[PDB]
Amino acid sequence: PESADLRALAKHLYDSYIKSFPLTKAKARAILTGKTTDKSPFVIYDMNSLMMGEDKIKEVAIRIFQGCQFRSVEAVQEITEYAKSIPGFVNLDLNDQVTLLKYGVHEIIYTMLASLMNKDGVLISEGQGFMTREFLKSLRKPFGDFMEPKFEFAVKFNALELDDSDLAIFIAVIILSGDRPGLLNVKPIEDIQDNLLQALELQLKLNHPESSQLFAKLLQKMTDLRQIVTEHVQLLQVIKKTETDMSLHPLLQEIYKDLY
Ligand SMILES: CC(C)(Oc1ccc(CCOc2ccc(/N=N/c3ccccc3)cc2)cc1)C(=O)O
Repeated sequence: PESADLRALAKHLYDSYIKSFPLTKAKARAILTGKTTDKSPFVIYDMNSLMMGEDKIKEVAIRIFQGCQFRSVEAVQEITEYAKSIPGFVNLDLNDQVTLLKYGVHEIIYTMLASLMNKDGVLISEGQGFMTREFLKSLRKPFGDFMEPKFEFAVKFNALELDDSDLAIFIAVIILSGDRPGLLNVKPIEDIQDNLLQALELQLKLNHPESSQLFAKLLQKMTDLRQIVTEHVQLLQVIKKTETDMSLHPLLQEIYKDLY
């Protein structure tokens, strides 16, 4: 409950975040800005560069989508491992652990996705490639509409200039949301989130002392996340109806089953 308890929690989460997520914001920024700690990506900006890129790194929009499913499944695996490290999470009723993961994992995906983006495109294939926003926008409907709202969010989110240590606490706050539909015991979840929110506030005060009220502004961003999810779900429903040769991977299918 004291500051030292809050710092210890911040430290624990950052340590777990680094252990759980092999591609950090620090690495993403090093790739994107040309630092010598990391290597230059191959840039895919049209159909030709895409074909050459697969060699360097079934309509194309569908192949890209199926690749997205696999990255997303990996993301869920990483996020689940991380969630289990949040103090108190694995002590919750198992139904609630499942519910929290079900509603939270994509909110986390879009949050961390911002780390891989700038206004012009997104890192892919563990940072080995970079696919432009213009190219993704050019994919046939409805595949061309998947990424744009995520890019719009990312530009706004990236303006906050958070680092990995900040993000570690923020994503924990997202997971421990007491307002998820169908939760059985809201209070112990809120008890954990209250601790995480305090730890995040202190972390932001110490790590960005010249960023006044960064905490409140960060919380402002969480509104956009649920809207991204809502819009995304509508696009998935279209795909389900128009592309019968495809289904979501079973883990993703479970996540979206009876969501909202
Ligand atoms: C059906 C599916 C897969 O639809 C999606 C379509 C597009 C997107 C956005 C781009 O896909 C990404 C997949 C993984 C990403 N990042 N990886 C991590 C890993 C660990 C932690 C955080 C992020 C980024 C983008 C997403 C989904 C779906 O809804 O699952």
